Amino acid sequence: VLKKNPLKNKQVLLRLNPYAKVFAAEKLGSKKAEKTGTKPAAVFTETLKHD
Amino acid sequence: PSRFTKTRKHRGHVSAGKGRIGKHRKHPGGRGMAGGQHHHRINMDKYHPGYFGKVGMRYFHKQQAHFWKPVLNLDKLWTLIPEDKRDQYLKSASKETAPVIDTLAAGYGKILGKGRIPNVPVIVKARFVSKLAEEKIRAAGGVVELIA
Amino acid sequence: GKSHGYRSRTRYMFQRDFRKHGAVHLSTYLKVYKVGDIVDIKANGSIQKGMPHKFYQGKTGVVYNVTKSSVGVIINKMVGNRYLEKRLNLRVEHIKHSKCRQEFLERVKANAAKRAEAKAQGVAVQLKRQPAQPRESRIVSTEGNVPQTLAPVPYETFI
Amino acid sequence: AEQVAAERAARKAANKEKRAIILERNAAYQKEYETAERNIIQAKRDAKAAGSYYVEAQHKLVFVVRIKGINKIPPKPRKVLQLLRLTRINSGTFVKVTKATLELLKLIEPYVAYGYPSYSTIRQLVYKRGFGKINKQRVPLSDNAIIEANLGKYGILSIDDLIHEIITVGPHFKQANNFLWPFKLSNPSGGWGVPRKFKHFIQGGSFGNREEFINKLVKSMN
Amino acid sequence: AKSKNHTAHNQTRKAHRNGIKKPKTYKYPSLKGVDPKFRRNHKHALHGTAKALAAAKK
Amino acid sequence: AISKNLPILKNHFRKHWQERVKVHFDQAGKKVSRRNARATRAAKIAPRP
Amino acid sequence: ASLPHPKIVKKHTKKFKRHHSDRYHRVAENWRKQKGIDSVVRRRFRGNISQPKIGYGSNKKTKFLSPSGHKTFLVANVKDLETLTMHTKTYAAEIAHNISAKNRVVILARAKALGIKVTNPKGRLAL
Amino acid sequence: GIDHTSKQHKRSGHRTAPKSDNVYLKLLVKLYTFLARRTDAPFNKVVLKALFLSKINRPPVSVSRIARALKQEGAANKTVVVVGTVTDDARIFEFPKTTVAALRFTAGARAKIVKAGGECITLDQLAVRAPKGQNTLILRGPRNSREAVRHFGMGPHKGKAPRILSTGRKFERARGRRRSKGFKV
RNA sequence: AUGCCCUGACGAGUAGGCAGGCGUGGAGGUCAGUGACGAAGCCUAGACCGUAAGGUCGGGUCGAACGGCCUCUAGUGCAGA
RNA sequence: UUUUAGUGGGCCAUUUUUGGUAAGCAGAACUGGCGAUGCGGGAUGAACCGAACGUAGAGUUAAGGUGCCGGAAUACACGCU
RNA sequence: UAAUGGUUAUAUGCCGCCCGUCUUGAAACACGGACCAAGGAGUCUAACGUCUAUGCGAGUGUUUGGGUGUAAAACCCAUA
Ligand SMILES: [Mg+2]
Ligand SMILES: [Mg+2]
Ligand SMILES: [Mg+2]
Ligand SMILES: [Mg+2]
Ligand SMILES: [Mg+2]
Ligand SMILES: [Mg+2]
Ligand SMILES: [Mg+2]
Ligand SMILES: [Mg+2]
Ligand SMILES: [Mg+2]
Ligand SMILES: [Mg+2]
Ligand SMILES: [Mg+2]
Ligand SMILES: [Mg+2]
Ligand SMILES: [Mg+2]
Ligand SMILES: [Mg+2]
Ligand SMILES: [Mg+2]
Ligand SMILES: [Mg+2]
Ligand SMILES: [Mg+2]
Ligand SMILES: [Mg+2]
Ligand SMILES: [Mg+2]
Ligand SMILES: [Mg+2]
Ligand SMILES: [Mg+2]
Ligand SMILES: [Mg+2]
Ligand SMILES: [Mg+2]
Ligand SMILES: [Mg+2]
Ligand SMILES: [Mg+2]
Ligand SMILES: [Mg+2]
Ligand SMILES: [Mg+2]
Ligand SMILES: [Mg+2]
Ligand SMILES: [Mg+2]
Ligand SMILES: [Mg+2]
Ligand SMILES: [Mg+2]
Ligand SMILES: [Mg+2]
Ligand SMILES: [Mg+2]
Ligand SMILES: [Mg+2]
Ligand SMILES: [Mg+2]
Ligand SMILES: [Mg+2]
Ligand SMILES: [Mg+2]
Ligand SMILES: [Mg+2]
Ligand SMILES: [Mg+2]
Ligand SMILES: [Mg+2]
Ligand SMILES: [Mg+2]
Repeated sequence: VLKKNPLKNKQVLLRLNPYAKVFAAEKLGSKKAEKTGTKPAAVFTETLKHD
Repeated sequence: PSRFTKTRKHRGHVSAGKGRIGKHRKHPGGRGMAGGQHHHRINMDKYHPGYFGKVGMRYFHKQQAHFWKPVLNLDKLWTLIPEDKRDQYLKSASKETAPVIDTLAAGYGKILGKGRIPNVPVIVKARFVSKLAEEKIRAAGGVVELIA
Repeated sequence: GKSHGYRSRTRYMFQRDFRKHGAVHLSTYLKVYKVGDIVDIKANGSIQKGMPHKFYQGKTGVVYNVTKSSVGVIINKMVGNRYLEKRLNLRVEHIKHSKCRQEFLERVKANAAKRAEAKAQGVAVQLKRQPAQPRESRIVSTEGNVPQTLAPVPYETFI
Repeated sequence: AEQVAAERAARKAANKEKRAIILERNAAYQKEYETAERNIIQAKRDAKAAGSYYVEAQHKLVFVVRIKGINKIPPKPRKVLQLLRLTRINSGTFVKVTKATLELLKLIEPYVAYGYPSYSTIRQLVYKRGFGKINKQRVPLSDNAIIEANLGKYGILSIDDLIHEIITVGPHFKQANNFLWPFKLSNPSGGWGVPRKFKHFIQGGSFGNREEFINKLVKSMN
Repeated sequence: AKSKNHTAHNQTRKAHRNGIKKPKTYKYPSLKGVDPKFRRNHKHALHGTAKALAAAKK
Repeated sequence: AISKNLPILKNHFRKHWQERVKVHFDQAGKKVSRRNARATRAAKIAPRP
Repeated sequence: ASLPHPKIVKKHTKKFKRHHSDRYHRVAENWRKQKGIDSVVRRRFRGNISQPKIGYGSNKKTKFLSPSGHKTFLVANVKDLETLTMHTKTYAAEIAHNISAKNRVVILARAKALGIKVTNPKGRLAL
Repeated sequence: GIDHTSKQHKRSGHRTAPKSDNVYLKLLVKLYTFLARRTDAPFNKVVLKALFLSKINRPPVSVSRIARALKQEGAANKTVVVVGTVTDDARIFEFPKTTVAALRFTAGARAKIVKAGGECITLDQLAVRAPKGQNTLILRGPRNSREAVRHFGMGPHKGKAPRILSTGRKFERARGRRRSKGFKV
């Protein structure tokens, strides 16, 4: 009789999408990224700062 | 019934269904069949081709009771025998007592062969017959008798 | 007054295609037309008999009747708010085969052939044509190809 | 002895495996969206390290919002907008990018804002504004059972299946996109920017391609 | 009076309000317009096909 | 005027026909008076048939 | 009293008066649709009177109900009153305008005996 | 505003009830509305629609048309169903024993069916003894054999029977009908 | 059961078409209808119902007849000429 | 598929046009409008811009604006006069 | 309870040109209208066309006439 909006109303957020519980549990939307230490080539930054 | 017409629905509206620009007049096309060869020709040809002109011979003093020749077909021909006696003629289909059908007394002038009488012999007293109608009656074992 | 004849406004259309005047070359008379073949109507001006009206130049239609030197071609003509079937008696030197239908019929033979080794193995061979899909990933190298262009040029009149 | 309780035991059982299926497939999609964006991020880092230039895959999906009303439209863009189901102002539709659609977009360019929708805007549009065409009859989605009743034959069983077939242009994108009744969006909440809409986005209006800035605009319209 | 002679303005709006139809083709067209020699033989080439079909089934 | 696909009519009503309209309202009246006349005559021409 | 009902919303309580009925005595206030080709009423120019249209129609739950929650039934005599014995929470009797003063006594006595709301129990009372 | 692609508030163009105020025909519609709703056999949906049809849309079915459909292969024991009137035919001399379910039977067509041991059945008796249309055979009479269809599409080179009152010589057999008098059609 | 209910979409408009209704004079039926204890008419910045056509009621005036409903019928609805 | 009404005086705008020095001119083509259409804006206007209309409530906008009339910054910024 | 609400009069803010008509275009310095009551304009008929309803249906149509009657009704009927 009345459309309730998921992204409000956590009950209808869980009626659809049972993974919404797990996403909020493992926080999954603010998850870290690994810190890799790649550096660009010399020709990339030289071309970037080129006139 | 005057209440069911659209005159009762046009009360209040100005033009009574006839339009303002057109403005319903006396006779905009001429009275009756005016200009059938001039300004009604696209209606005279297209839905009435052949109206203008003459066709063949004139017949002075035609009496239609000369031309009285009502046609009965062999698809019926047996309805003239009454329905009670009809079944005892179809069964016991024989010569030597065959039903007599006065075609003229039923009011037909010519007998025509539309098709497929049974194989019962009948005696037919017709004024005229056709060729096929003669053959089909005789192929059933009957006869055509000419009367006047 | 106004002129609305048969070959009106056909000054350039029935013309004879520079340095290709003269006789009709014999491949036109050796082409074979069957009923159902799809043909392009292009009038040859050097043949005045069996010549289509100017409406049908460039139109494409289907052969329905075959006579001694002429095909009968069916063209759809928009007349008011509908199309009407036009049946044209044109000699075969105003007529060539539509090269699209040769391109179609080979694809029918191709799709029959490609579905054969779809029946040996690996069903749903994906034989429908697809449009130009967006490009994939690339990795553009720079070895020998360092990126260089300068700026916009100034204004010079260079007369 | 009408025997309800065994059937209610069976139905509440069958709902539980069905949500178990949905839960693991959403976890499957969540991992694959994450690795896909991580691969593209690392590919750019790798190419910059290897002196090269990673060129992205060209975008396979646009989201088209009609930003112009109904009157005074020429016959050709009027027909293209009807074939894209943009029949009123602020309507939205996802469009798979091919050459046959890249030329439809160039016809209707001064009437639409389009651009490349992200996962978030696809998720929010389908969550908030998602409706289904079921006996044409515009059913709000609101439950996963009415997606599986109409798109289960293509293996789409939840709302997050339906988003996945839209963001990843799957083999049943056409059936999933035409199932969605066109999105009836509001006017944007901070306005449009742009004192005049009906110039191109490049010159300072709204229409045309605003490639990834469609996400700012559609989330304002949501 | 002086009158506007001719214009085709508004003529394609009326042409599309009722939706232009292609002429609705059929299997088996009419044999009007065919070479009469071919049609004459085609009467017999289809009569004998029916005789060889109707006798072979019965 | 001549109008849509309709049969050509031959209504003969361009004389002064409304002076010569005879409506037989008296069909029931003439029947009683004919039946009165036969009863009157049969009494007059008693036993004759 | 009556049944429970929602709050009665009328959407337009104002009478729909005919255009220029205020201006000429020959034009009655009875509603007539302006069918003039120039008419600023018909063309819905801003500033002009409202026209009756089906959007103003009453909600069907509360349509035909008096503010007392009853549909008015017009009653001539005691027998016509007694078709309302079971429907005393939906129908109110209105004694007709041409009923005698002594006959209005007898109707009001039975409607009190039956529990029917009579919406005009004061016509032709010597007071 | 909406760029509409279709005419708004369009009716279906189909009868949903008979125009007739026949009380018994409304009862049959009531009977077959229930059946078409609750049975899922397609016979009851076709029959209920044909109850709505007008008198020219229900042409008579002759008994010789009934007999010719029983000459069909393996259809001798089916139930002939005519949503309309069954009329006689004296052009046929043998009629088979069969079950006919019609609205009306003429007094001759009732005679020719019950003389051959058949039975003339109303459609409510049909729904009792065949509620899914089991072993039935719907027959429809010829619509375009009507005298009014001949005048439809009368035009040039159409051959379609001019709307005329008078027949013979002097009546539309002249200019426009022969290449002698003017032109030919 | 041209009922009751569920669901979805839609709603501009001259000329024009059609549908569903309102009102008037007279007719068949009905309400064993109203009525000299007051019919009909008329007046009423009093009341009520209907989106509306209109319907209803109260008060005043008045003095002999007149309504509802199912139908029939038309000399049937006015701001203009 | 049948049947039928009105219409058969037109006008404007963009673009491409013929004639004309030019026209709120006389004539064409394609489209969109007006006629037949209200609403917000252009002070005002048939045609422009925005947008087409059941009755209401709330939100957000369009085109256009935000000194005062007049709802909305005598806002911020760089200059020019 | 006139407290809310209705009606009504007034006041205030903002809006609102005179209707009908012909016209491409009307508030026009285009035509008609000083006001009011009453009357006042797509009807009936002959012959038909499409459609629809009804009766009967290879037939159909009693009503020109005749019989009958409680008398312009109703009912019944031969040959055309
Ligand atoms: Mg009108
Ligand atoms: Mg007029
Ligand atoms: Mg002349
Ligand atoms: Mg020329
Ligand atoms: Mg705000
Ligand atoms: Mg003209
Ligand atoms: Mg009110
Ligand atoms: Mg009112
Ligand atoms: Mg009035
Ligand atoms: Mg106007
Ligand atoms: Mg409307
Ligand atoms: Mg109504
Ligand atoms: Mg009356
Ligand atoms: Mg009394
Ligand atoms: Mg009184
Ligand atoms: Mg007063
Ligand atoms: Mg007196
Ligand atoms: Mg009158
Ligand atoms: Mg009036
Ligand atoms: Mg007057
Ligand atoms: Mg008037
Ligand atoms: Mg003309
Ligand atoms: Mg004119
Ligand atoms: Mg010039
Ligand atoms: Mg207007
Ligand atoms: Mg503006
Ligand atoms: Mg304006
Ligand atoms: Mg100005
Ligand atoms: Mg200003
Ligand atoms: Mg509200
Ligand atoms: Mg201010
Ligand atoms: Mg008090
Ligand atoms: Mg009080
Ligand atoms: Mg108050
Ligand atoms: Mg003002
Ligand atoms: Mg006009
Ligand atoms: Mg005016
Ligand atoms: Mg005046
Ligand atoms: Mg004057
Ligand atoms: Mg005067
Ligand atoms: Mg009057």
